[PDB]
Amino acid sequence: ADFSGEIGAANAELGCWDPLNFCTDQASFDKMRYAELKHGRVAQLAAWGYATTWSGARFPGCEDFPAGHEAVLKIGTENLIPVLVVAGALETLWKQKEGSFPGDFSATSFPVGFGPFAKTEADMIDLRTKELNNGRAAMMGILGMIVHEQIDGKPFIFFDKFEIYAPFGN
Amino acid sequence: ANFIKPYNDDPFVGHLATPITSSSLTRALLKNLPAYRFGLTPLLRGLEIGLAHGYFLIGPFAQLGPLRNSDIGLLAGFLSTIGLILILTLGLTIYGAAAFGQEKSNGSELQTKKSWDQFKGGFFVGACGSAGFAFICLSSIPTFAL
Amino acid sequence: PFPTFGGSTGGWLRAAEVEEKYAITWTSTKEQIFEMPTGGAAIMRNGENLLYLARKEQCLALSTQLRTFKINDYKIYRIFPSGEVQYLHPKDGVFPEKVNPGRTSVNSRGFSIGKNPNPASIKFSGITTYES
Amino acid sequence: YASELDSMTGTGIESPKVFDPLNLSDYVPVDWARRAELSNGRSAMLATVGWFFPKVFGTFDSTDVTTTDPIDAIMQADPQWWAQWILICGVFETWKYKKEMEGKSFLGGADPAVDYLKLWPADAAAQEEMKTKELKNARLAMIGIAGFAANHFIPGSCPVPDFIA
Amino acid sequence: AWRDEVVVGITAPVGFFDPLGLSKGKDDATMAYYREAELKNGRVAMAACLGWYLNAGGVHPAFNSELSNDPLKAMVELPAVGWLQFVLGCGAIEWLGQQIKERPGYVPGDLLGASYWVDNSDEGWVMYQNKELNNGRLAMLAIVGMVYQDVFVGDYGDMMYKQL
Amino acid sequence: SVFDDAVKDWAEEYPQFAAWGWGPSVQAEIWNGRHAMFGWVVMCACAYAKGHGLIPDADQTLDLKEWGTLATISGKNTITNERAIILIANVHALMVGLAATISPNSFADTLLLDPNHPMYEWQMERNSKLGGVMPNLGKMGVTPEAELANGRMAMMGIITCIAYSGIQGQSMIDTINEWVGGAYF
Amino acid sequence: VDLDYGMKNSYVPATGGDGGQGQFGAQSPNDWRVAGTSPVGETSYAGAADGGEEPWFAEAISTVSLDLQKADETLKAFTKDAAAFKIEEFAAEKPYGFTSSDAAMEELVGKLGYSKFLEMSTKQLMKTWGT
Amino acid sequence: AASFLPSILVPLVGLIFPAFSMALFFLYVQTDD
Ligand code: CLA
Ligand code: CLA
Ligand code: CLA
Ligand SMILES: CC1=C(C#C/C(C)=C/C=C/C(C)=C/C=C/C=C(C)/C=C/C=C(C)/C=C/[C@@]23O[C@]2(C)C[C@@H](O)CC3(C)C)C(C)(C)C[C@H](O)C1
Ligand SMILES: CC1=C(C#C/C(C)=C/C=C/C(C)=C/C=C/C=C(C)/C=C/C=C(C)/C=C/C2=C(C)C[C@@H](O)CC2(C)C)C(C)(C)C[C@H](O)C1
Ligand SMILES: CC1=C(/C=C/C(C)=C/C=C/C(C)=C/C=C/C=C(C)/C=C/C=C(C)/C=C/C2=C(C)CCCC2(C)C)C(C)(C)CCC1
Repeated sequence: ADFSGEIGAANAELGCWDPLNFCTDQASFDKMRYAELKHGRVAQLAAWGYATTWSGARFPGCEDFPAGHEAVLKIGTENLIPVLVVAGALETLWKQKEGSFPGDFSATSFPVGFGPFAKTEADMIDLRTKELNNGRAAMMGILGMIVHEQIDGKPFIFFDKFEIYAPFGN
Repeated sequence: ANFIKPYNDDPFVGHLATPITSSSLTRALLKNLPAYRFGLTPLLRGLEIGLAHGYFLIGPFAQLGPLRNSDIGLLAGFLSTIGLILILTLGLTIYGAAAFGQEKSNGSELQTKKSWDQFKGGFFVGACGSAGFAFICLSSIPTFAL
Repeated sequence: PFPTFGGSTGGWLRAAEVEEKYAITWTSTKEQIFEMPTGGAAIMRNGENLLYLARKEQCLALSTQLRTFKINDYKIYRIFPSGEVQYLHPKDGVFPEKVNPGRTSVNSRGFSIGKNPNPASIKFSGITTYES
Repeated sequence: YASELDSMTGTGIESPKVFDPLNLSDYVPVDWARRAELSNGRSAMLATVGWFFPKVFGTFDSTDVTTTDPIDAIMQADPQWWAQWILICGVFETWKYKKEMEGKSFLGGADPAVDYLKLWPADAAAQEEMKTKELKNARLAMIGIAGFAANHFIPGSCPVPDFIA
Repeated sequence: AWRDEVVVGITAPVGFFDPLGLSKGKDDATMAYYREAELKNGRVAMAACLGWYLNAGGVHPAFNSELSNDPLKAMVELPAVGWLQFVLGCGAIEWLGQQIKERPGYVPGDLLGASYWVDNSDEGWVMYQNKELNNGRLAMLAIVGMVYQDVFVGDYGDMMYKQL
Repeated sequence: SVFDDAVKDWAEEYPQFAAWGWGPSVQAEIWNGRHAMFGWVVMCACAYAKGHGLIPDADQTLDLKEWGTLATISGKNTITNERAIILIANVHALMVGLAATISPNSFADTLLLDPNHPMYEWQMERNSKLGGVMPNLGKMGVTPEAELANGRMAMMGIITCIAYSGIQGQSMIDTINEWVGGAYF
Repeated sequence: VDLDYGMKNSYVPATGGDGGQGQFGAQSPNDWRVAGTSPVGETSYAGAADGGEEPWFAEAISTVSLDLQKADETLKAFTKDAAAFKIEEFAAEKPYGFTSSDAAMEELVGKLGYSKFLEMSTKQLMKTWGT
Repeated sequence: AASFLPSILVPLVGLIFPAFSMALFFLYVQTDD
């Protein structure tokens, strides 16, 4: 019913911004929340990866591969299959903690949780909100980038590629 | 529909509630201005007002003054602004003396001697500093071109 | 009991709130339109009416107009900032133009205007010939 | 010296008792002093790193500043940088004001004004110990930046490592 | 309930118009957001329309009439400093608007605070408000149509009434 | 001669100014003294620079075109760079002073005694116990007493320098160098 | 009512060239030289009116007014002496079955109100008080 | 040098002096002894 209390509400007044009324009951909300988080986490990593590659960085043995969606089209599928295998394994490993917010995998075999990062309940809520918000942004970001790549070849719109300043990494 | 009514519902006061005098826009702007805003201390009120007035004053002098075309024109403009600020500060000091007197008690009421003195001080610091900021900014103007 | 008026920019100012203020009151038998000294037109109420002004002259000017409407029950007061009120006109209940037994003479000189003293005579005295 | 000093953070192993030989506490208010001590100290802590970082670890990819000498770069850098720098500092100063008014503290108070790493201890004992460490590091930094400058202008004034120069 | 109280916006040609029922379960706050958005989007559209029309007509007496008559080309020609001022200025007004919104008694869309003098009881008031909304609704569609014509069809002038 | 009487008479003749601390008062003695002490440094620095030829391009006049008629001494003649630089140095200092006068802190020694300033009482007290003919030893170090003593000393030196310069018919800078042992030049 | 409130002012008549305090005083007891407007949540002119959210127009908020009931009192107090003189004369002219000045006043003012009483000649009064 | 006096005194006589004098007069006429 009232999901205003849930983290990620647009604002105090609008509460839950569900224009198409996708969410109807808590059961649905949990489903949608889990999905949003998953897509968000995945997207956050994706943007990081796209930028790294597009800017020019390549792993050992990957110095001739192309960047962007072009890579997926050109690079050999055999060298892409590893990704699926390393991801499917994770899919199986992550274990949802019962009676907890959607996306909490504290029950996973390897140690996972707020650990030393959070102490008070408020701290936990803040970190959670930030994870969700940054994911929401990336989700839009990765799309924005890919679209513009196809449109003009400039994935960053205002510049060709990033230049990093890593003193210690040098 | 009448958009003009007696002010404060007093038909005999010398004022009227027009859209200009009493609109959400005017009310909002005036309420949050440093002079009438709530919570600001006398010093901070002066500071904000000074910061605002000093930044725009360097312009007239710098671009239209006697040494505008000289390489030291901006520097001269800065000095001129500081001079004007000093004159205005003298005025503030003198006004306070006459309007408020010599010893005060209420405190924290912009309309007392102590508060006024603090207000004046803030104005001077803010104004002079703001003018300096403009000097730094006008030293190199960005073209915002990619 | 305020008469019906829509407001003006010619009303009272701060002096009315920090120095002194005035007020006139009267009773009417009909609702009619009068012109107010401040500027504009207003409609009096059928009965008691009260109006505030900044000067005594403004109040007395309105009284003149009221007399045209055949109203002669007007009263003028001065309200100080603290709330103190002074009844000013008609002071003794009788209009000044009508001799009322019980009123004493003030500022009267018992001689023709030409019998005042010479200025030189009262030199270095501080008084004036007309007060001498 | 002022009595309040006896009840404040600052005295430690190297300074068991209040250190105020000239009794400056008599003139400058105790509160203002601590606020200033931390402010100048925190700023100095940052400076020390900035004095050598560009030289030791490289510079950004631009040509506005060609020198690496800490003092020289001041004039080489574009004025626009300096203006924006003053602005950011002003923003920080405002944050401290607003947050303090909300009851938060930037001076070892119960509610941190800036704890993005969320590492402020809850127990008062640890809090006290944590504050002492900051003050020390701050005092040390102020001395250090001064020393660096000294050797820079009057060579030999201070024993500074060559790379720091 | 917003639906049971709203009076402005419901006119003669179609009456209440919500074929897709996008406001059936929305609360008063959401509905208020919608009305404010509707008015703002519409008002901005009306202004844009006038701007485009003037430029297209050739009455752009600024910068020595250097910029092109094509509105979309002109935007590219405008220095960024001009654009920055625009965004920042509008942003300022947006802030002030937020202050007004917070004040108690805010009627969605009213920045002049006309509520102080007039209410929706007056039919003249509601009618004039309806005119703003109706013209705004039309303007929104128009600005979208014109852009299509300029970007795809290739013209930035009237192709409807031009033929006397 | 009793000093006190003369001061009293001044206050009576010019009461308005006396109220703020103007005139023959301890406040003035302190402030004027502080300035004199500071100046000695400036004057010595000027002497050193002059002798060691530090001032850039001295003995040259500023351009009447770059600068204006404000830089003219007589007709089209303009001020030399040296004097201009010396003045700018002093202006740096004066600016600091103006800020301190117009925008005093809550724990600072204000130029004038203001009943509405928090430091009024302390200042009034300090001044009340800082008057004497002979420097009060036993209060050496950083004390109000030391400050006043040193200030009087500095002010006296200024007077002496001017007089000696005149008697010996030399510039004040020269006398300074002489009293230092000719080190600067 | 302090009938001397106005007279008790700071005005001091000069020697020559001044009419004086007159009958109701020459100047208000209060000084008009008050301050200007103040920030929200503050007051300036002593017992001033809080401007609420519009401190800029605070001076337009009235705080000085006339109570109709109080108005009656001021009328009576300032005209007390006149009433006294009037009734005294009525008493002097051998009133029919007279009682007490005050009593007569009440009776005579019970009818003919008070204002009418002040504006009536002793003759009319005697005619009225024949009963 | 005395020649510098015109450029040191005129600024004072025509600007500083008049200002302070006017200020003092204002303070004198606005005070209620
Ligand atoms: C009144 C008309 C007028 C105007 C416009 C000017 C203009 C100028 N004179 Mg001139 N002058 C005038 C009359 C005028 N003069 C007269 C009558 C005399 C004889 C006494 C002189 C004698 C004179 C001399 C001797 C000199 C000048 C100089 C100057 C220049 C310097 C400007 C300056 O420093 O102003 C500074 C201005 C300000 C600090 C404020 C300007 C007013 C602001 C902008 C108003 C803002 C209002 C605002 C929009 C309200 C809305 C705000 C809201 C939106 C928030 C400038 C070109 C100098 C020069 O170099 O000549 C070219 C110079 O040496 N003037
Ligand atoms: C900014 C866009 C916008 C918004 C937010 C609204 C919002 C509203 N309109 Mg409305 N309207 C618009 C544009 C908009 N209108 C336009 C352009 C027209 C002209 C056709 C109308 C004509 C119209 C009528 C005739 C009536 C309303 C009414 C209403 C209100 C109740 C209906 C409702 O809930 O709609 C919900 C709408 C939204 C939540 C947003 C609209 C959905 C977006 C725009 C999806 C985009 C669809 C569209 C096809 C995009 C393509 C456009 C173009 C490329 C072809 C509501 C406040 C009714 C009213 O006032 O009752 C009180 C009413 O009777 N509208
Ligand atoms: C004897 C009195 C006197 C003197 C010495 C000056 C001197 C000057 N006037 Mg001037 N003026 C005077 C009377 C005087 N004025 C009168 C009576 C009027 C009214 C008609 C004017 C109206 C006037 C105008 C309208 C302008 C001048 C300007 C100037 C300056 C032009 C030269 C220059 O280099 O400008 C370049 C400026 C500088 C190099 C800056 C110099 C540093 C400033 C002056 C410091 C001021 C600080 C000062 C101590 C503050 C006063 C404090 C207060 C207590 C007195 C010059 C400083 C022009 C100017 O630029 O004003 C500054 C100008 O626009 N004057
Ligand atoms: C006649 C008489 C008496 C008397 C007397 C006497 C002897 C009166 C004499 C009083 C006397 C002789 C008082 C000296 C002042 C010197 C001052 C103030 C110097 C200031 C110096 C300052 C402020 C320094 C300024 C500078 O630093 C600045 C500003 C810039 C630098 O570039 C350079 C310098 C350093 C210069 C009696 C007997 C006592 C009582 C009797 O009843 C009346
Ligand atoms: C250095 C320098 C220069 C510079 C420079 C620099 C840095 C300039 C900096 C400019 C800058 C920061 C400008 C900043 C603009 C910000 C704006 C409008 C914000 C509006 C916020 C709004 C509406 C908020 C709305 C709200 C929303 C909806 C949610 C609600 O719940 C609550 C709420 C939050 C209230 C120049 C430009 C001066 C040139 C010079 O030569 C050199
Ligand atoms: C028309 C209009 C408008 C308005 C406009 C205007 C009027 C503007 C102005 C503006 C301004 C007028 C601004 C200002 C600014 C300022 C500044 C920005 C400053 C700064 C400063 C600083 C930052 C600092 C300084 C300092 C100090 C404080 C001291 C020490 C030193 C220093 C330097 C640090 C708008 C758009 C709204 C809208 C429409 C209408």
